[PDB]
Amino acid sequence: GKTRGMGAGRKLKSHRRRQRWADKSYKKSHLGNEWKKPFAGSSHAKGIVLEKIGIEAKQPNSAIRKCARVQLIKNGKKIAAFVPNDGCLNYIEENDEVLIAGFGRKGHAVGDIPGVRFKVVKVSGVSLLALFKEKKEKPRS
Amino acid sequence: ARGLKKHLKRLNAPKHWMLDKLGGAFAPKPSSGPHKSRECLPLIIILRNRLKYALTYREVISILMQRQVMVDSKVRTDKTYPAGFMDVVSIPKTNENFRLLYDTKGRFRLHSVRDEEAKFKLCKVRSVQFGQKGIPYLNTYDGRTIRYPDPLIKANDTIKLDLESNKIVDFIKFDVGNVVMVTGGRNRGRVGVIKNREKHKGSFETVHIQDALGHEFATRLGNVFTLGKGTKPWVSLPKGKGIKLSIIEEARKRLAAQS
Amino acid sequence: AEQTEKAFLKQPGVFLSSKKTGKGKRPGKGGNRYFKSIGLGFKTPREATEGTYIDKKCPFTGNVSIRGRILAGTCHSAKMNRTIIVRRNYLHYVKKYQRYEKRHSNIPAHISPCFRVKEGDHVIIGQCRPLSKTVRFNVLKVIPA
RNA sequence: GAAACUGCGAAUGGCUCAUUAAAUCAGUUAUAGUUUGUUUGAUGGUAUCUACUACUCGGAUAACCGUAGUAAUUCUAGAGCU
RNA sequence: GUAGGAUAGUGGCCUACCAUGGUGGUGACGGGUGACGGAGAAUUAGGGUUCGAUUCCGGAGAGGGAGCCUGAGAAACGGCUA
RNA sequence: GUUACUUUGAAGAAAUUAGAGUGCUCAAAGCAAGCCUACGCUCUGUAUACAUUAGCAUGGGAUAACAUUAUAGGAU
RNA sequence: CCCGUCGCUCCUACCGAUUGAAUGAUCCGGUGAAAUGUUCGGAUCGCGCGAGAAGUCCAUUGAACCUUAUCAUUUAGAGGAAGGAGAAGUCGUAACAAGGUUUCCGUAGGUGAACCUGCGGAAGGAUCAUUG
Ligand SMILES: [K+]
Ligand SMILES: [K+]
Ligand SMILES: [K+]
Ligand SMILES: [K+]
Ligand SMILES: [K+]
Ligand SMILES: [K+]
Ligand SMILES: [K+]
Ligand SMILES: [K+]
Ligand SMILES: [K+]
Ligand SMILES: [K+]
Ligand SMILES: [K+]
Ligand SMILES: [K+]
Ligand SMILES: [Mg+2]
Ligand SMILES: [Mg+2]
Ligand SMILES: [Mg+2]
Ligand SMILES: [Mg+2]
Ligand SMILES: [Mg+2]
Ligand SMILES: [Mg+2]
Ligand SMILES: [Mg+2]
Ligand SMILES: [Mg+2]
Ligand SMILES: [Mg+2]
Ligand SMILES: [Mg+2]
Ligand SMILES: [Mg+2]
Ligand SMILES: [Mg+2]
Ligand SMILES: [Mg+2]
Ligand SMILES: [Mg+2]
Ligand SMILES: [Mg+2]
Ligand SMILES: [Mg+2]
Ligand SMILES: [Mg+2]
Ligand SMILES: [Mg+2]
Repeated sequence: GKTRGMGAGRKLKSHRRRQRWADKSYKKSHLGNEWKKPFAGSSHAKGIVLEKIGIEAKQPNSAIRKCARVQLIKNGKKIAAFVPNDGCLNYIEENDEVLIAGFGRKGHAVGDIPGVRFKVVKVSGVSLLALFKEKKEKPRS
Repeated sequence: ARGLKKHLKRLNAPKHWMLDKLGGAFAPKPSSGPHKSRECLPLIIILRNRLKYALTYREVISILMQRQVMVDSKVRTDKTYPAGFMDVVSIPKTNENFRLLYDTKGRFRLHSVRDEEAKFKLCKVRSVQFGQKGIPYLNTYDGRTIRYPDPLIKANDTIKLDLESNKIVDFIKFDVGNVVMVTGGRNRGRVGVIKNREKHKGSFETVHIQDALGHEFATRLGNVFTLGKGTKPWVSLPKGKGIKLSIIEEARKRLAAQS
Repeated sequence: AEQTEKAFLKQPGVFLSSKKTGKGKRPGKGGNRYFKSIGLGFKTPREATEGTYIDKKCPFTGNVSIRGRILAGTCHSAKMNRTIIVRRNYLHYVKKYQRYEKRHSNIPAHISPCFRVKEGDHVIIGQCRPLSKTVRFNVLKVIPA
């Protein structure tokens, strides 16, 4: 059973402090490992496109999910980023400048795409959404 | 800091000055003088904020540099001159004589006084000791020093000082049964009669005061100023006679006045 | 008797080689040993009034006045020369758990030769000006226990 | 009345959070353990003693002026005043 | 602890001599902090959780250290010296 | 003998929070402002509350903690 | 329904010669600018006196550098070896029914792989049961 002594406040505080580490959410935000991850605790990161890659969809689906290999400028790390929307991979080229955001699940894969935790938001300073709707045009240079 | 601060941020100004939050980034920093910075009312506030003779800082300086305002019968040209409790402010051109007193809410009020009442003021004695050559003297809480004081006068007593001659004409011993006004704390500005005094060795002394309506409150010795012998003050009190009214009765009076 | 140092120890301002005698003189006058009462209801030990020790840090016979905080505690250590460690025991409130934890504070204090102290007895210490690197308190009373 | 000497100020203000884990800091204390231009109130009695101005002592320097050095700086040397 | 020196002044602050002391599972000492502290901010059954670089208060710094003159006040940097 | 505990009081920067008053056209706000046009008045207002722990003072003596008891070297 | 080796692609960390490297803070010893104090010194300036620069002596504060070692934060590395993920790979069939040798725990040994075997243990057994 719990300790209940009126003079046992120290033990209760220490026990809670020790047991907090069993909590995964608490440990994630108190171990200081977010700075060694590709984004280093940022909502977005810019990078250079290295190569277009197709990723097979997970069972029971069957598709080729279009993604890009991006090297982050600020630390040189390499990640896989999904390119959403139909035919939007055609707006991406090798050595292009892309803005990368999270996939929405805080560092975890989404949907039937395996091992992909990022998506492309902008290419060459123009949002992919504008390119898909023809609102803007990708800069020639 | 590396030395004395010369500025005072407006939010850091004492609340009893009643300065607008958005009036500016600064408030008039009180100058060195007889009264402490937190327990004073600079002439700039009196002339501009209270009496509204001056509409601006520049107008206050212009008025003061004409030698038109006197504090304790002496002309003062310093805008931030610290004028505090019991001080007399006189403007001969307008035939106005004011005494600085705390209202029931603890804020300095310019109490208009008669010409006769403007020739004297009350002071609280800090201590009596021997100066050079063995000359006895006492100092008050408004920075004054008086030599050859009456041997009966002692610390915490009140002396009636004639401004024209700068001499003690009467004094009140600090004792039970005397009407006093509180000059500090939450009870500042209240008036009552001392009931008993609690003295603790190596600690502050507690004074118990009973209001004219029977309300009782206590404060420290340093926050008590004796106003007279018995129950009659030696000076005219402001409106309210140092009687603190509860918010309920204040609202009742306001509603009655509205109709 | 107490001249155990390389220098002669004496009470300052107490003239000894006077042609007159201190018959009806007050303490510290006429060569008579100087002592004083510290106030706050504390009584001067009889061992300081009639003692021969020289201690400039003694509350009753030295040049140190008692002012500030008066604290009580237990004699934790009495191994230093004229200094003891006073252990103060108290309870710290743990707000979240609405409970208490034991805590202690070690307070170095000067003890005059007029007091006999032992590890474990109750002492009362008054605050004074800094006397050493860590000593700011003077033993005022000892309960032998 | 420019310039210049003299006096005062420039230790306030503004900016930032690198260092710092009983340290800064908050509340609460002490200085009978010290310094404090200034403001406000009070207080200043013997100097030459035989030299012997006190109806008032002495020598300079700025600005100014005129000989300049250096690629050059509120870098800088002489000379004539007061 | 004693006696001195230095300081505006207390104090191993420093010197000479002396004693072996002082802290620690009631967590010392060491390490980390993407740690200046506080007033406060977000959310609100209650209890709590998270945040606090930033306009108010206190501290510190002026590329990194160190030393210093002037001055009432600076170890000042829109001051000097290395 | 020493404390815990509880009651009460003092004191405890402002700003922020709660909150009294007040038709910035309303509101977020602000600390304003109102009567009448008197060569003025309302002494115009610019309240009040809150504030862990720790410290200071005070009343209580239930529940608790530490110390003491008889080799009488005890009290008077 | 399901286990493992083996085979393919990708991702993440781990070990690792290099007497690895960088930065920060302390530890041992050494050198040591500048300034301050002190000793000597006396260009020069005013009336035998007074003031006094350059320089010099020894100390104090002490930057900066070099040596030794320890912590903290990063980081390169030939090669090695782990785990994970990925519609339709190969060999068996170990576990699920008494899964066809009941299953499993510890320990030891041995086999392409699942696994087999020995000793002691559990039922989470396929027996709550022989006063027969
Ligand atoms: K698939
Ligand atoms: K599908
Ligand atoms: K000047
Ligand atoms: K100055
Ligand atoms: K404090
Ligand atoms: K000192
Ligand atoms: K010493
Ligand atoms: K800090
Ligand atoms: K000055
Ligand atoms: K088997
Ligand atoms: K089985
Ligand atoms: K084989
Ligand atoms: Mg400043
Ligand atoms: Mg930091
Ligand atoms: Mg502390
Ligand atoms: Mg002064
Ligand atoms: Mg000393
Ligand atoms: Mg902050
Ligand atoms: Mg930061
Ligand atoms: Mg900023
Ligand atoms: Mg600040
Ligand atoms: Mg500084
Ligand atoms: Mg910079
Ligand atoms: Mg520098
Ligand atoms: Mg500096
Ligand atoms: Mg600058
Ligand atoms: Mg500056
Ligand atoms: Mg089988
Ligand atoms: Mg089989
Ligand atoms: Mg089987």
